[PDB]
Amino acid sequence: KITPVSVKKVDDKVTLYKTTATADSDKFKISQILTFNFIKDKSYDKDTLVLKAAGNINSGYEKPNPNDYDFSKLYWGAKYNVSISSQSNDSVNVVDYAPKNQNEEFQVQNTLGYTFGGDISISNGLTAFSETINYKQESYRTTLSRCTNYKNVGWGVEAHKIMNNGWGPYGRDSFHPTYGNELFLAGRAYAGQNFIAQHQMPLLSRSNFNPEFLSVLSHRQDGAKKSKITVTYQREMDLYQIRWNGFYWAGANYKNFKTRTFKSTYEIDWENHKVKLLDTKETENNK
Amino acid sequence: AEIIKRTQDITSKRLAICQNIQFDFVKDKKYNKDALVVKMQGFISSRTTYSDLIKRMIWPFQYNISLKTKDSNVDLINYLPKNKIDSADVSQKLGYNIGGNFQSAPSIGGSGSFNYSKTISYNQKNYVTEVESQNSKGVKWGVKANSFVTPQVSAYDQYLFAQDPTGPAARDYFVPDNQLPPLIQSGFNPSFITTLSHEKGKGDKSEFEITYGRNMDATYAYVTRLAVDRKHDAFKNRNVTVKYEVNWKTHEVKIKSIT
Repeated sequence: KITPVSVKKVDDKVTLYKTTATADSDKFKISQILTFNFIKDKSYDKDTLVLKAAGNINSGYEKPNPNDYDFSKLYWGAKYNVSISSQSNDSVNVVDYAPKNQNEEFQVQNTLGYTFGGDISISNGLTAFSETINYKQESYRTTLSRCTNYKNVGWGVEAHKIMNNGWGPYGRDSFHPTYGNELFLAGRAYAGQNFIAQHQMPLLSRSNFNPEFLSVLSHRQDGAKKSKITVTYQREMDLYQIRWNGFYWAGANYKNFKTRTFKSTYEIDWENHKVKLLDTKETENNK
Repeated sequence: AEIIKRTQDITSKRLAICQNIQFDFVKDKKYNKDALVVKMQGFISSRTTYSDLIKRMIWPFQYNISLKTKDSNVDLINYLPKNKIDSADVSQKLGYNIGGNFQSAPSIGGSGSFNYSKTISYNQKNYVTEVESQNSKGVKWGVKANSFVTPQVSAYDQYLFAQDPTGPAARDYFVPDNQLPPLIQSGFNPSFITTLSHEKGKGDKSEFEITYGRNMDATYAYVTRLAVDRKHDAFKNRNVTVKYEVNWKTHEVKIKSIT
């Protein structure tokens, strides 16, 4: 689903065209809610698109059977990747975005502002147009992809310091020589009842991530009127296992044992400030 | 005839390189073999640094991409680009028709219609592409510095990029950003294809390697008048190799290692 364009004349010189497009994968429990803000600026001969990427990405977590006796496992949402990408020989660049710096605050919050004549400023916290991002990521860290460039921006939102009661912090690769990975281990019952209480797991590991990310695409008004972009939401599911060995409970964490990847493709009509869904692509890996 | 699509995304943090690969299985009853069309994308950072030892600019002379196998299970049957090409815009297309018929075109526009197709597109301004080796077991491309536009200069000019120093800092001994092309200032977005064929029933699994990286040169400027030297192949083969296992029977592609 795609809203019609709504139009806000900010003054004689700036018009905003907004459309919100929604693309869902019911199979993966991912829902992309994209808000496209075209900024028409009569003093600047580039189109500006502020694209806000929101919605939700299910963690992939399911509660274990409480009757698992000697051995039990859970999958959890250990990393979320978002990318917004342009094409190599179109004349559209990714010129700015938010967030930009590595960030482990409980809430990521940024404000983007567009200044008349075409300048973008990004600041911390909640100009002719403004937009904000705000997302909770407790126990996770957001890192800008090292492969961000003029055709592509990406972020990884990844398990960083997970506290287990007053124990930890644990991560995806924690290893104790005896207990293995203790991330979600209650006590060193049935295996199925020896994971820590769900409410003590980070919300991103057991429920949904609600991403909010901004990017700024600049389009030259010479050459083509239309271009394509893609937006990818992805989860890495880690397999977290607990096992009685004879003497004690030990845990093991296998990174990215399942991957789920939803890519949508949109045609951008820069002359008319409209977008059209061209494609959705669900891929999965299962180690 | 159907297409089973997979992807693999892997990042080397050390090298600042991303392999975003697409793996498309062509499953065709009118066709003797399995085919896997592999599209290689992602990003290889330029890793252009300006330091003191005398300022040094280290910079990517060549980008490397290759796919190789050691198995007798599997052969490469096509690759794109197929031939040397020097235009800034490289846009090409592979096509497949029912019956085991692959053709390619050196363009996207005007390239005809197929049951299935896959395109490549990349920009390589001031660079040129060479297909340094194709055999039935591997292919290697190099995207090599060629010639630069100045306020026009070969990639082998020793004084390339050096500047009467605009300041005391190392970066001030080398031309500004708006004078460097994306492949120096930012990096390379690769877009390459190779098809893997496997005689149906001749083994369930096969293995192959994809490598991305770069060869760095080094330019050295200082005022003694500006003097400028140049080390070609300063740091060669700054590369990441990713080994994949393909399962023909279940149409799956797994990562085995990243070096």
